[PDB]
Amino acid sequence: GIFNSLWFSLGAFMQQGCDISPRSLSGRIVGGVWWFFTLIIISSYTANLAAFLTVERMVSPIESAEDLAKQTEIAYGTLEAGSTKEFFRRSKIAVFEKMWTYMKSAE
Amino acid sequence: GIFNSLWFSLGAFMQQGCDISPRSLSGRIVGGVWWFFTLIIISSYTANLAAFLTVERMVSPIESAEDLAKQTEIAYGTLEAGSTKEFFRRSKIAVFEKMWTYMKSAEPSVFVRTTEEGMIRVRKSKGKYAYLLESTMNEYIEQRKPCDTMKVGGNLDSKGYGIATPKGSALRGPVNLAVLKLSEQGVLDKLKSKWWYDKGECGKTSA
Amino acid sequence: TYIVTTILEDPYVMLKKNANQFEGNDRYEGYCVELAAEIAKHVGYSYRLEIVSDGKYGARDPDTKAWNGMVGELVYGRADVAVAPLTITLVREEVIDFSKPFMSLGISIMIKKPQKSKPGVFSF
Amino acid sequence: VVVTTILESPYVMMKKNHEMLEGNERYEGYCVDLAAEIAKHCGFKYKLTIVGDGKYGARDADTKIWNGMVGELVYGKADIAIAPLTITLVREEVIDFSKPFMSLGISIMIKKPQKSKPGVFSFLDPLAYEIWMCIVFAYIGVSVVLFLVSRFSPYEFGIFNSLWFSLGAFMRQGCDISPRSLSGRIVGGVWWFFTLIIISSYTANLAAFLTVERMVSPIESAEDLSKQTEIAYGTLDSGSTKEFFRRSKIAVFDKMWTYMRSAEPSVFVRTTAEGVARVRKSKGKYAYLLESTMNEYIEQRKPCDTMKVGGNLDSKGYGIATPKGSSLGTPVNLAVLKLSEQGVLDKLKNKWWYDKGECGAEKTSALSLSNVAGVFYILVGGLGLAMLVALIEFCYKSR
Ligand SMILES: NS(=O)(=O)c1cc2c(cc1Cl)N[C@H]([C@H]1C[C@H]3C=C[C@@H]1C3)NS2(=O)=O
Ligand SMILES: NS(=O)(=O)c1cc2c(cc1Cl)N[C@H]([C@H]1C[C@H]3C=C[C@@H]1C3)NS2(=O)=O
Repeated sequence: GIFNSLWFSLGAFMQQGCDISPRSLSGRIVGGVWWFFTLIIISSYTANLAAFLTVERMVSPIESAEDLAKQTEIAYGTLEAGSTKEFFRRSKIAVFEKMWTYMKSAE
Repeated sequence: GIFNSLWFSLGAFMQQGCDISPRSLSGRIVGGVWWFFTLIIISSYTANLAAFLTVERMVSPIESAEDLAKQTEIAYGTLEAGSTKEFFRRSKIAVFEKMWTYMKSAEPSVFVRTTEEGMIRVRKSKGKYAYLLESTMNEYIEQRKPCDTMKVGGNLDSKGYGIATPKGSALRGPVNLAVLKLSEQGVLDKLKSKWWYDKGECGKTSA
Repeated sequence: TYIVTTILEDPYVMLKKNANQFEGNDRYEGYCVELAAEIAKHVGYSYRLEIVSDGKYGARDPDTKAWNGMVGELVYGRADVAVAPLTITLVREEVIDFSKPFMSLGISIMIKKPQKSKPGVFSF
Repeated sequence: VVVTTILESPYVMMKKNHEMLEGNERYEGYCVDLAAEIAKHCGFKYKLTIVGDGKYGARDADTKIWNGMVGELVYGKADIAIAPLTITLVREEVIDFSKPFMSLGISIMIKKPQKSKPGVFSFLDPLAYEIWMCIVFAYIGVSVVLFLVSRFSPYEFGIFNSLWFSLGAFMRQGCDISPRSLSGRIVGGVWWFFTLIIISSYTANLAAFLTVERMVSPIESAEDLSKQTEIAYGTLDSGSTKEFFRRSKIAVFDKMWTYMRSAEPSVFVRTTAEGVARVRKSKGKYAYLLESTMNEYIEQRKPCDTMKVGGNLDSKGYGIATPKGSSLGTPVNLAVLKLSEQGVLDKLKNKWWYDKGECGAEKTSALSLSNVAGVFYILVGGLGLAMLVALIEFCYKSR
């Protein structure tokens, strides 16, 4: 009937059993193709769920000072009239020198 | 019976169906605990199979020259009486200086006499030895049977061979023009392709 | 005539399997040998295949200040030209004329490839 | 002396504050860094001049005149030259040269074809078609074997119900019938084991093959490119690439040079940026043949709307030039040897290239419907087929 048809279709999408099965050719085609569809979809869902559960936390691209300085799309600066500004003024390392050059003049 | 019992137990381990099911309590306990066991085992197998299929290839710890030098458990040296040895003698970079200091005095002599000698030395060693060599002969022999040698890392520096000639010789200009003509024509590429690739002694997502 | 210094290394200079049967320049067949043949055809100069007795490459010791190997034969007049693998560099170029390159190269690391267990039939 | 540059990037990068600078500090680049590094070891005065013609030496057949870069050195207008200048015989027959300080080669350049979404029938990729064919014929063989076993050795299992059972067991959905004999139960058991293994192998890594997108280039290489004619390729005008194709004697290069020469309009171009713009304003109908260095530099720079296909057709090396007979030829040669021995060249090349790569300097995301539409199409086709078949059977049994 229709009630049992819905029951069977649902019992095959969840991969559980089915107290009945189609007996004619024209119902068996439908059953088989529905089984193929649910196999594909359920395997996809399960795999992508596995992927989501072990999903790495958002790794921001600002992890390093060198990376934070090369990322000119994000502007950066040091507090003015402070000891940190003085340090970057006298900073001699490559990354600090480049950051100081970038921050010397920016609007 | 026993035949159907085996059939049912097998039909529940493969997660397929079962034309029958236990009807008493004492068979239902067994059925349920067997279902729990097969669930655990099959899930474990499937997950670890997924892991194996997307298994990363063996990443040798000799990827970098600095790593290959810090790994003193593996000895390394440069061919003696050669230009590479001279380069490492005059090498000024930190990694090269450290490698040169390590290779200056080591027993047995990390240096070698001939290229075949170094090849066999690395061959016999159970991975406890490393060797420095030009990027042409290395590939050529890595292509030759036995193919038990394998290059790791990339070229450390770019250089080139050359058709030498006595200083003040009269065959200097002609040879330069000759090599230029031979390089412009595909003759030289043809030679290299024929006598390096035509031999072929041995040999994340993917279907 | 021309005297040529080859280091006899695989595959730049190779001795023909019929070494005893073969004789002369035709006896030797290597990439260096074929290059020598091609360049000679380009210029037309007689030459005789030869190999350095010392079996060494350019290495000028500090104490003696003497060149050995193919470069040694070249500097002292023993060898006329050197069509062989010879890494062109500064100290060597300071004494001997280099023509323009004919092959790029680089130093590299070699290791005994660990055996990887190829999945057998029953890898599942 | 006088140092001449080509005003070509990244070898000549005009400084951003061009207004407030003059002299050797006008512009920046790898070429200027090398010029300073060599002036350190050579002790020769130089001026950062630029050639007026803005092009490299070419030898016209009729006038037999060197133009631009080579003309300056040959005709005394220049004393030295430091630039991305390519060596070659004809150019070397007129001026002394130095040793190479870079490796390169003629390379192709095109516009990045868009990322082709995994097409319909992407759910078969996880398994190679060989395995799919073996699976089909094993599903046939098992059902045939079960039919034979049951019919001729009974305790029903025809062929139709046998195929039904085998299919149901392959998809983990059991059926209403199970074999009752030993000879059918062995078949069922091996079928269950086989399907378990295959499904566990397939299921695993199935989102990737439904989500991964791989770009397919139209021009695989020079041979494939020259075989076709729908897409037009071009090259710089009055340069080493034109001279290389002109003197070519190889069949592919001969036909390629014939096609480029006999193509209207002229595929050629006055300057590199012109070719860049042409490929980036041609809907992927233009392919430009430039070196392997500029190509990579462009690839690393935004918007990164281009890519390199194939491998270098030939390696040439650059080289510092010098007028024939100039006393400066030897010291510059030894200087470049020394710098190569030092890490100056490798350091400069590694730093300048990939210094500011905007693009690229994977995540798991849900499945869109575009990725899994094929199975919906297949389902709907199956339903239509089932209704058609039932109507056919209905009419047939009516008669
Ligand atoms: N195929 S390859 O990389 O080994 C290679 C490498 C080189 C070749 C030719 C080949 Cl086939 N010739 C060039 C020379 C040709 C002319 C141009 C540079 C020199 C002079 N040098 S190279 O860059 O060292
Ligand atoms: N940056 S690179 O790998 O392309 C590269 C390539 C080359 C460099 C230096 C660098 Cl950094 N110098 C060599 C020269 C140096 C001496 C050795 C060969 C020539 C002469 N030619 S090269 O092989 O063309």
